[PDB]
Amino acid sequence: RSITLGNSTITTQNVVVGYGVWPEYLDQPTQPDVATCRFYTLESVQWMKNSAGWWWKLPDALSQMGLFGQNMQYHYLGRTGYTIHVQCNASKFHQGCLLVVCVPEAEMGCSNLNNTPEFSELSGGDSARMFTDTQVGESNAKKVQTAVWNAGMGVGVGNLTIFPHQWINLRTNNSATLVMPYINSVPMDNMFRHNNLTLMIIPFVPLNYSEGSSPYVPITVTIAPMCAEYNGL
Amino acid sequence: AAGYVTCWYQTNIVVPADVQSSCDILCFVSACNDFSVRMLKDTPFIR
Amino acid sequence: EVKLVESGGGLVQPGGSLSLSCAASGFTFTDYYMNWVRQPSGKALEWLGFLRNKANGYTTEYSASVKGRFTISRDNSQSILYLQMNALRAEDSATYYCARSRYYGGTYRYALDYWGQGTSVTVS
Amino acid sequence: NVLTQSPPIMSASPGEKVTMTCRASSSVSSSYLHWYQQKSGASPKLWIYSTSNLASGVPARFSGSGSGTSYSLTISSVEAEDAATYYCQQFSGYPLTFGAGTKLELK
Amino acid sequence: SRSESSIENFLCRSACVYYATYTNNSKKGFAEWVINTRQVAQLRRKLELFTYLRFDLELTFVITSAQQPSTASSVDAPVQTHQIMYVPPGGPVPTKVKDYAWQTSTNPSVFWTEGNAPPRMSIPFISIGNAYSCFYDGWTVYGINTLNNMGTLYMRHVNEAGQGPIKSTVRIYFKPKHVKAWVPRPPRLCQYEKQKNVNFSPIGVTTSRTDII
Repeated sequence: RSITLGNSTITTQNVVVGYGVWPEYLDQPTQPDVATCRFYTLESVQWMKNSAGWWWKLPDALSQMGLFGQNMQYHYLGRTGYTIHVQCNASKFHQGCLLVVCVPEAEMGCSNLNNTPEFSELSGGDSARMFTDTQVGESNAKKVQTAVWNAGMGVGVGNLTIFPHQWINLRTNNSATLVMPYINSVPMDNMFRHNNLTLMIIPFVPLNYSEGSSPYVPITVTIAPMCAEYNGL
Repeated sequence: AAGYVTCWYQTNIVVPADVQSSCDILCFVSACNDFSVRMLKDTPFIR
Repeated sequence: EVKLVESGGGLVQPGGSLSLSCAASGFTFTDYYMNWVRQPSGKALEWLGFLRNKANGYTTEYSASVKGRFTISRDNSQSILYLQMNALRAEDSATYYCARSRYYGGTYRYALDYWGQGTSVTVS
Repeated sequence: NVLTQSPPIMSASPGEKVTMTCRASSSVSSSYLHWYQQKSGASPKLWIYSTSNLASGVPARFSGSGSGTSYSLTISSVEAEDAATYYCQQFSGYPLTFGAGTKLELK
Repeated sequence: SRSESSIENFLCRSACVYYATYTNNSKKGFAEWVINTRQVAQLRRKLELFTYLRFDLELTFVITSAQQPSTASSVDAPVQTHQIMYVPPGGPVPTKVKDYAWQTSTNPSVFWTEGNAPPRMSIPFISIGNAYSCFYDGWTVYGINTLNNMGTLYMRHVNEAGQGPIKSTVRIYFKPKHVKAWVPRPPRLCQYEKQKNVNFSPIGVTTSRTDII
């Protein structure tokens, strides 16, 4: 309860950690720790009745967030781990169920059958992109196919639980916590050309309430980099 | 300048049915126990 | 009750521009998909495009023939719906409707339940 | 994908049982095919959605059926207010194509 | 009986991946194949269950010939001989039959007469990174990953024709060895539309039944 890191502090009370490993350290690298290990709270999204889902690309959502956005442009390479806190706050009269998963290397498919999606439509800079519950048209040039029952990757949406996941059920649970190590082939990669993780939030059983209650339940995502090291002189 | 203690909305106040939504917040202040004073003068809260 | 009126039609030169407007009353406007269906003089109907609700990000999906020429958008303050037309040709003389969509189960079948009274646009 | 209705003009006396068809070029799913009814000089109205379910405020004489690529709408008893034009709609990919139209003239 | 589901017994199989023809006299008869895993649809689905792989390779070519209709006058030819050149990633590439790139020194090639056992050869794990990458969410053009590039193959005759044309086919077979997998992924539901990317068309999740009960 009431953990602190750097100059930021959140309040907690079960944590699922990666593929069984904890994030740890390894020309020559430098390791900065006093100015990157803090909780960058992304701003809150709203969960309405006919909502579909959200996704963030992970070393892209912190590209403008303070000093971590400066070390992405100054240093060429780097490798980090992450620690994700998700918590939505509803009363005892709401109902629903989320799925918080963290997909590594989530390559998405374009709407047009021949092209590839552009940069502005894969990742919103510190802003959540949205799935849809209908199809995306074929006639538009280059946009991400966001049919939520195929999860944008051409896969079954039910089988997405093989990745490290955690259920948020508003009857009994309220929050979720994930710890993800660095999963890549090369031991140190670029941070602009590549997005090695993807955090997805999908509502399976949709929100429902009576007449009178507040018609939206906000979600809060809080990310903190762990054991980061860059490469340069 | 000497500082600011501004406070911001993160999310809204989610509330169930048949409950009021307008809630209030009180604020307290104290001394942290390691602080000193010197050079007594008279107070300006007088005529 | 669902009450949809629309206005803005009239005569306009080929190669010109014209902006329609469809007003909605009687329901929450930020919850339903809003379509646009035109129809020529006693012929088969044609579908133009719709605009999604607030829970899906207010995106648009035009048809193939009117892509780049027409533009569907809504106004943030009050409940009204627009359609910005550009580069009109002779075959765009039709009767324009303004339909609503709804969720039947929790699914979205592609039906159009409530239709407007229909405005007319001619070119010459 | 195109829809071809048949027949274009169809006449029926009051009291008989009549039917029309709506044939697609490719396979259209059964939950994405609807029927409309437009009277003379009026806005169209939704009649049957998801190929077998009645709309709100429609009489119980109408009933749709069919699957695969051939669908049909049959009227049990013909009355005096159901003389109009009927369209069928589909969706397999964008755009949403309407049918040609079957006109029902009373006898 | 829990051992046939091991990774060594699940991916180390042989599969026909390519099938091409080339004739000798038509001055543009020579085969070509850029080595990838996304060629045939059945082997691709068994390899996209995992994200990072690492394997050696074993290729075996079943080369046969067939006599084309010549003109006349007692066609007789001796036994034929084929050359199967392998170009490493970042090497010289031929463009005609008689070219400089065939007689180079650092392109390992096999020579095979007809009527013997088919010519096996083995390619080790060639990459800069520590593992092949079956997926890549990032730019180089989107989703290319220029790091796992294994090279190309080239086939041609080495006998010049004197009285009759001969065309020949070749079926490249494919067999991984010492496979290691990492990070499993859910199996692909939609169909395979293109070779380069992961583009698709949306489809329903499961085939339907008439009711819930």
